[PDB]
Amino acid sequence: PEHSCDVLIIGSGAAGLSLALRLADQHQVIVLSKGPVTEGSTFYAQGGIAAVFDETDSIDSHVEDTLIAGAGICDRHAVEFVASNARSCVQWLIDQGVLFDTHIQPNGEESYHLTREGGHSHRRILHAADATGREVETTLVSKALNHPNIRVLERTNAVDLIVSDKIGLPGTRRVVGAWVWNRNKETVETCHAKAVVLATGGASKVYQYTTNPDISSGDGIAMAWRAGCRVANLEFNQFHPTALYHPQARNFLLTEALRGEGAYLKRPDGTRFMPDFDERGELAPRDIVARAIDHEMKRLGADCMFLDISHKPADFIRQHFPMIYEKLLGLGIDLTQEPVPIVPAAHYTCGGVMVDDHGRTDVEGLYAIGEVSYTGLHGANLMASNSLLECLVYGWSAAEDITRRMPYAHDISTLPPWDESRVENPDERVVIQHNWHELRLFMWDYVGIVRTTKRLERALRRITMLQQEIDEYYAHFRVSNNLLELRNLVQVAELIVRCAMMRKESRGLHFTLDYPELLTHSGPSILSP
Ligand SMILES: Cc1cc2nc3c(=O)[nH]c(=O)nc-3n(C[C@H](O)[C@H](O)[C@H](O)COP(=O)(O)OP(=O)(O)OC[C@H]3O[C@@H](n4cnc5c(N)ncnc54)[C@H](O)[C@@H]3O)c2cc1C
Ligand code: NA
Repeated sequence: PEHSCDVLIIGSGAAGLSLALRLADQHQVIVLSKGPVTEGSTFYAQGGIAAVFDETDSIDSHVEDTLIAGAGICDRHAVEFVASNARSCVQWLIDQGVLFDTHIQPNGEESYHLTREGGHSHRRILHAADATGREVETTLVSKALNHPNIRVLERTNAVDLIVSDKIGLPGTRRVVGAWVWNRNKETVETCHAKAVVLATGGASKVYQYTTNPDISSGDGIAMAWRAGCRVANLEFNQFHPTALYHPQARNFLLTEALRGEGAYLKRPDGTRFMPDFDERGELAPRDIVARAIDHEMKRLGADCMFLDISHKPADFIRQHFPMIYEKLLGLGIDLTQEPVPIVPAAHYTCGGVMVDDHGRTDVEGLYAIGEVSYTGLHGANLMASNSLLECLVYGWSAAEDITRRMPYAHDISTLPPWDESRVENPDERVVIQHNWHELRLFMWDYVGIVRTTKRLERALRRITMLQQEIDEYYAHFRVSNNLLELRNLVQVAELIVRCAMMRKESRGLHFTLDYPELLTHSGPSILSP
C-alpha cells in the first residue's frame, strides 16, 4: 500500500538503528527519523558508553554504582540484567564498525582507553575522543543505509499510532501502524506494520534550557500515552551540571568526562565549591551536583560557575578533548588555559513509557526502548554512560522477542487514511510559537531543580490552560511541525507535572522544599491513561 513493513522503528538513533540492524537479515524494517537521519541526541553524545572491560573492575561494581546513583529506586533485575550484557552489546557495536579509543599501554600491550564520570568507581567508559556519538551514529547510520531490508525515511514525523480497537478493527488492543506527516510532500501518509517500536528519544526540550538537539520533544512519550500506555517516573529529569554558559552557546555540553579526568568545579572567585556539598566532590552524581551549582548561583546571585582543567597538561587535554577544544576556541575560550563558564541544563529523561525486559509496552505490538522508555534501570537518577548503554541492551532483547514473534504475526491489513484537516492562519501560527516559549519557560521555573507543591500547581494550571486553549484554537488546523511538536510537549508536560505532584518526598532528581525527607518505602510514580 502506502507503506508497509514487518517492524516499524520510529526513531533512528542508537536504540532504533541498532535494533534495525539486528532485525535486518530477516525482517522488513523501516526506520523513521523526524529530521535528518542523524539528527538526534545520539549523534551528540560525547563521553562514551559504560560497559565492563577491565580485569579489575566487575559487573558488581557497575551495578552497585548504578543502584547508588539511582537513589534507592532503581529496579534491581533491571540494573543487573543490563549491567550483565554491555560489551557483548558493546562488542556487537564494535563488530559493526565502531572504533573506540585504543590505548597503547597497559604496561605490556594495547587496549580500549577508559574514562570515568560521576558515580563510577572503576574506569569503564569506552569513548572516541570527546565525541563518542558521532562515531556511533555515523556508523549505525551507514550500516543501516547499505542494507537491503531496512528502508530509511528521513524528515518523516509520526503523528500517532494506529490502534486497532480505535479504528474499529476487532481483536485485542494492538498497534498496527502509524500515520506520518511526510515533511517533504506535506501530507500524512499511512504506514502499516506487524510491530511498532518507539525509539524516539527524550523530552528535555520541554525545558527552556537543555543540552539537547531541537528534536527532543517527547513525541513518543506522548504517542504512547494517547495509545493507552502507562508511563512512569517522569518527575525525574536530569539537568546536566555542566552546560556552557555563553551567548553563542546554542546548547552545548561540556562532558562529565572532563571532571572524570581532573576537571574542577569553581565559584566565580576561584574556590572549589563541591566539598561544601559532598565528599564525592566533582564526581558526585548529577542530581547532587546540579543542585549545588543551582544553590550557589542563587546564594551568590551569579550567572554561573566554572569548569577548569587548566591544572593539566595542555597536551593531555588537546588529545583527549579535541572537539570540545576545537569548539571553545571558536568562541575564544581556551580549555587549555582558562576556566569555562557552565550552567545546569535539561539533559535526559529518566522516566517515560513503561516497558518490560523486551521493551514491550502495555499495548500489544508496541515496544519502546531508549530514552523514551522507563525500564527501572535509572531509578531516580541516571548514572552517566548508562544511557547509550540502555539503548543497546534493549535493542537486543527487543530484537530477540520480536524475532521470535514475527512468524505467528497477523497479516498486514488495510488502514484508514488520516483526515488531513486544512485550515490556515498565518497569525495563529505565530501564536503556536508563543506557546512553545511559554511552556519551556514556566516548566523551568515551576518543575525545575528546586520545587514546591505550590509551584507544581502553577505549572499544571498553565499546562491545563494550554491544552484547553489548544483544543479550541488548534483541532482543525492543518498539520505542521511546530503544531505537532507543541501538542506533544504540552502533553508530556502534563505527565511530568502530574508525576511530580505524586511524590511526597525528596529523592534523586526530585527535590521539593515541601518534603525534604525520604519515605521509607518508595518506588516509581505511575500514571495510566
Ligand atoms: C549532549 C549530549 C551528550 C550525551 N552524551 C552521552 C554519552 O556520552 N553517553 C551516554 O550514554 N549518553 C549520552 N547522552 C544521553 C544519551 O545520549 C541519549 O539518551 C541517547 O542518545 C538517546 O538515544 P535514542 O536512540 O533513544 O534517541 P535519540 O538518539 O535522541 O533519537 C531519537 C530519534 O527519534 C526520532 N524521532 C523523535 N520523534 C519523532 C517523531 N515524532 N517522529 C519520527 N521520528 C521521531 C528522532 O528523529 C531521532 O531520529 C548524551 C545526551 C546529550 C544530549
Ligand atoms: Na526514558
